[PDB]
Amino acid sequence: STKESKNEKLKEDLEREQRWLDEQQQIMESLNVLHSELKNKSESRIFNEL
Amino acid sequence: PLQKRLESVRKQSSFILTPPRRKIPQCSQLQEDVDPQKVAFLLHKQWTLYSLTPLYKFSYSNLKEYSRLLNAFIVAEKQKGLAVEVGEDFNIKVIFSTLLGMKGTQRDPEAFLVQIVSKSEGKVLWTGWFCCVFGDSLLETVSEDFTCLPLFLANGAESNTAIIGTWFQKTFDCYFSPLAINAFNLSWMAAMWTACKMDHYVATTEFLWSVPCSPQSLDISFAIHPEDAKALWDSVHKTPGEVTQEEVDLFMDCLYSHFHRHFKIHLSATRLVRVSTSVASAHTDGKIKILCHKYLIGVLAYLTELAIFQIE
Amino acid sequence: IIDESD
Amino acid sequence: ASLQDDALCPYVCHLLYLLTKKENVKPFRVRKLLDLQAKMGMQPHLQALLSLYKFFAPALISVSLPVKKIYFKNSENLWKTALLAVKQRNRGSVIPVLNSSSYTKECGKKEMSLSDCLNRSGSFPLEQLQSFPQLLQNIHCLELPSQMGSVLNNSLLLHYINCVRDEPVLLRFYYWLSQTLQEECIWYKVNNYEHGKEFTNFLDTIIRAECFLQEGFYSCEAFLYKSLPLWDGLCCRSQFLQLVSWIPFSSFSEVKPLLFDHLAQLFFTSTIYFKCSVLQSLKELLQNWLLWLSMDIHMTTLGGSMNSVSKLIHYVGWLSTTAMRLESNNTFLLHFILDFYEK
Amino acid sequence: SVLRPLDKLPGLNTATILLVGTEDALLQQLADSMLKEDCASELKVHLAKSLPLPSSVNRPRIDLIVFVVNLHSKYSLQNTEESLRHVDASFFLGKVCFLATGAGRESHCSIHRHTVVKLAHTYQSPLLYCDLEVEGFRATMAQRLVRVLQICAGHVPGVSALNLLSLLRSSE
Amino acid sequence: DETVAEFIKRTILKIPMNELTTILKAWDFLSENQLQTVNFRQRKESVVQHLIHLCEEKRASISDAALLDIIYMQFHQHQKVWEVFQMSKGPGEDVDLFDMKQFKNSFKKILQRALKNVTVSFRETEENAVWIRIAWGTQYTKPNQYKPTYVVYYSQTPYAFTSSSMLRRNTPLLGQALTIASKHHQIVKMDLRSRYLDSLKAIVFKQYNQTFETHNMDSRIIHENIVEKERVQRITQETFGDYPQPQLEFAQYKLETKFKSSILAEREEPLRCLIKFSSPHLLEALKSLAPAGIADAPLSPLLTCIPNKRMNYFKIRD
Amino acid sequence: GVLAHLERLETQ
Repeated sequence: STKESKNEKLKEDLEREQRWLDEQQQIMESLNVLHSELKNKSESRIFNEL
Repeated sequence: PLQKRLESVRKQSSFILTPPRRKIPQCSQLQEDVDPQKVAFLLHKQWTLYSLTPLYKFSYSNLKEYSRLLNAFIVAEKQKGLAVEVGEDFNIKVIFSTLLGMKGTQRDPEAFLVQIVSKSEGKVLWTGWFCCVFGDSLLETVSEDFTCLPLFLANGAESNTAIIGTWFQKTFDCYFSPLAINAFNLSWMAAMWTACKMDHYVATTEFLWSVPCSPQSLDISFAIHPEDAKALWDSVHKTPGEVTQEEVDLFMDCLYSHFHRHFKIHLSATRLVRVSTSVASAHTDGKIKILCHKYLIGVLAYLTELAIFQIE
Repeated sequence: IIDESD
Repeated sequence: ASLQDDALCPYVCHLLYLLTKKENVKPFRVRKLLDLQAKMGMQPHLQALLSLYKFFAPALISVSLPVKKIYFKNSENLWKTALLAVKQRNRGSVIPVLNSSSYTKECGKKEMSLSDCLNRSGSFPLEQLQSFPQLLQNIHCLELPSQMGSVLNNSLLLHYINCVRDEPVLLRFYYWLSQTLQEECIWYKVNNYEHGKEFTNFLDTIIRAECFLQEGFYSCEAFLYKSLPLWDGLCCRSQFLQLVSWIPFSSFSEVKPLLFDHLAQLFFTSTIYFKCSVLQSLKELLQNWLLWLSMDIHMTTLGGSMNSVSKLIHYVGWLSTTAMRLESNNTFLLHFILDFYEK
Repeated sequence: SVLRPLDKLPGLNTATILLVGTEDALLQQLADSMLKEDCASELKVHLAKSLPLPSSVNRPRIDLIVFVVNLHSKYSLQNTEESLRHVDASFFLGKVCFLATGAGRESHCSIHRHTVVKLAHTYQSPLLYCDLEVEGFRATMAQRLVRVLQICAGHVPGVSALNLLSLLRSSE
Repeated sequence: DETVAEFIKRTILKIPMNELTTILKAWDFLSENQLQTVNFRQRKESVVQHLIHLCEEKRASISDAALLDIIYMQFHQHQKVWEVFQMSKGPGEDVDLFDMKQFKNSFKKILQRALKNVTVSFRETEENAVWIRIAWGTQYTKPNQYKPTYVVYYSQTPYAFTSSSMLRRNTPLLGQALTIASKHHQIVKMDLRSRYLDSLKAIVFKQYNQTFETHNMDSRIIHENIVEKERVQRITQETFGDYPQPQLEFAQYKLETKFKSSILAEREEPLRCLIKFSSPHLLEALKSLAPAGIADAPLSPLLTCIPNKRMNYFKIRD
Repeated sequence: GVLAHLERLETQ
């Protein structure tokens, strides 16, 4: 009986961790793109817009 | 780092090491910056003790806006029906004011007061007091953005305390918790206050005990002349300028034996509840009353370290 | 002695 | 302006409820609504509109409302039956509440900042963050809650604090969580037994939060070190023993008197199910320590680090041998003992 | 008189425990909690206020002694310090245990528990914590104490009291 | 008069709602047929408003207001703390033939001549008692109805119970009035105070003990120290008796004894102390101390001698 | 989980 309970919990944990990994991969790609964009991207100029 | 230093400091709080001894409090002249009319206001009042975690982003520069916003919140809270504008003139008023000369050392933050005044000057309805005296233990572990005021004292109705505490908790992200004094600390206070030298004894010294007897109830009060108690203390005190745990035990044992000789009742089995003397009086529920202006800082320092221990 | 004279 | 006429007042209030945004709330419009309240009293449709105005500009209005009844009557409109056809065509508290950052920000300001004057960047309001794609765009700039304990049950903010390691937020969370745990515990600090189920639910939330983030909080370690001596070993066995698995890696000699001396004394005098439970928890602790150690070598010396895990393994071997002797060679215990050595 | 560990021969499948304390109601409740369950051995519980005991001849040999101290009372602590001077040194080798009550309600406490910690360390014995007024907590302490008693009496092969000394030893 | 109306309204406002009808029935100043006109289902304020109008339509003096006050007082009688007096007489004096009217007249006249303005009322109670209410005044002030004095006098007996509210100013005068009206030479105040007038009465008349002898489990647990427990039980039973203890709530002791314990051996002056005992039911908490283990088997006689000595406040010297 | 299962084995 104990072994059966352990297997059920393992399967549920597996699906949950898979979902978390997917979301975290998306976030990592977003951070990479954002840092790349920012890296790609004084009194005289400031006085001009005013 | 500060987070690691906090962790280490808490984890070396083990029970292998013996607790230390304490110096006899010394009468100190009040600082010049201290305002006599406020000090006279603080004495002879019954306060309720709380402990408080550090306030996040509290500024001393803008107290007027704090007072105005708290006034609007209090006014709107009492009448749960209808809305309230912020800048109007209401039935009651709230004032933020700063005490001076109440800090133990130059590192401690300044104390301040919050009052509810019923304008009709006005008459004070509720007052709360934030202070930190000798708090170098807590200040080391906390960053710059916070303010450390571990002790809070309230005088007035509890229904107003709940409202003010709710506002502070929501605004500065702090946690209010009641502070209690057990029999162990209260019997130390008795001896330390008896050790202090007083020119004139305004009031007698009294102890209150609670007897546990199932369904029944009982209280015993023990009052004794201050000069007699001073002689009894001078009988057992042999360490110059310091109070030791053995001396406190002997001082309590003398009273226990004196009571048992007459009444055949073991006062050791009971629970000490209240201690009152010529300098202050205290209750286990967390209430303090201060009668002597010379020994204010010592009482505040004891209570401050007690509150510091409760949050760390 | 319980002083009864008060 | 239609709010003036009494005939249209309830319906205009419903319409203004949906259109209202931050730019629409202005101080002079705030005075008009208060004036209408004096003339007509406590109208339910006005109370809803005023609350929406307070949320956008808390520095102007203060309303406390009793408790949620439906303020706008949900009467069946004339086109409700037709909407069904159109819909067919279309078809075919212990934890603080979430509130925006405290409005003492700015507060008394002499003038607007130069960056604000030039309309440079800003922050993302907390109310707008409601979907994961919205979180992806604005992860770098966010508005934190007024009380940091509200992050516990919000999944989108957990992704933010998964990678921050900022100090003030850590301190705020530390103080809130430590005080809460101290106050809510069962055998410690006034021995409260009424919470019973509430404490279990809170502990489950904490455990589920630290399974994500792949580490444990600092408050939990202090709570275990303080409350372990007074524990009886049965009150909250599952959650208490699941908190032990998330203890940060440290030298075995240092944490031995703090944790394992109490665990062993509770171990040798208890039932067999307690023994199996602690073997399970120690196996999970070993797996977590190994997982965190392996990534470091890709990046105390390594020789020092292996000594700690070897001492832990030898300690649990000693535990297992004595436990087998005490239990008279029960096979149910031997299964767990071999489960440990499989890892 | 001085109590001795191995004065009398053991009985057949029998274990005896002695509880020493000032609160009689707590002792009675603890004895009932210990005796309610069913075990393989035969159990006997003796209740006493302090040592030395009144003289008797029919007393069977004592296997384990538990000193229970109330943290809300100085009287109990003084009583236990007095009682500790009437047991021979041979009897502290894994056959004495200290039980402390009342640490749950800190506001009532008259004794700093550094005191009981230092006392237990001085006499080389374990220190246990339990709030005996709560029945749910008392039930599990009764079973733990029964298991220790069975170990001390010699009813588990390969483990004796002197061995139990090393199992329960504190690092510092 | 408006003063009597205000007095009656205040007295009625004091009365609890559920028992107002019984008080009104006992007072029976208002006609019975008038009572059912008023309805007691409605608000308390409306009832008192109506009752004021009914009692104002009829002529209401101050005497009937005082009578209502006495009637209300003897129902509660635990709102005040009482004290006891004792009167003594000469050896050769003969037993008197008590007359109520003469007692009333004498107690009237003494107060009437010593002061000038004073109101005294009488309510002859069943079971051989008298209730008196006195409003104090002088030559140049009208009587003060806010602070009256109540005294319960048991005829044919030396005892009278009085309430301590404002009697401090005119204590000797009331003592003289009581000792003259009842034909007694001397009077003294017993040092025994309580809030339970019936317990005071039972102690003073010493009738709290009314029992007269006439002919017409889990054997595994072993309890050592059993003989000590049975002995302490026997001693407690002997010392505290077997009757229900009279209910007190307070006891005070004043100590002026020397300290005798190396410590203050050279000192020759007494150690000055004052201690008090307070309990909802004293003498019942004390009875349970020894079995619980907080006191020794025989308590000191100072604690077990309250009802026998009729004493509540003590003074002890070396 | 296994820990809750051991708890409910204890309960019986």
